[PDB]
Amino acid sequence: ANSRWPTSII
Amino acid sequence: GPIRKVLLLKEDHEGLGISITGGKEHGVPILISEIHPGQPADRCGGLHVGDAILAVNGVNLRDTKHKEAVTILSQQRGEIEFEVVYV
Repeated sequence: ANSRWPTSII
Repeated sequence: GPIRKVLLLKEDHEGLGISITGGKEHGVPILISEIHPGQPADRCGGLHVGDAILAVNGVNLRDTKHKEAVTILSQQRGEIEFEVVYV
């Protein structure tokens, strides 16, 4: 999928 | 959907057990993109993929940038209240 926004594991 | 208040219980050796995406700089809320199996968010029962996190322990996250939200969320300990909504 698209990865334009960041993702953080928290 | 309806705004919900959800309680999560976290031990100090754990994270929240979620992945978040979005943030003010992207024009979207802090959104839960993963609920990791067996970790505190999964165990609490009331947090789901697609939920926007509106607030945590009374701290508004609706206008927060991504990394601001990470810092705020990761600071919370123990019995943690969330205000969330699924859209």
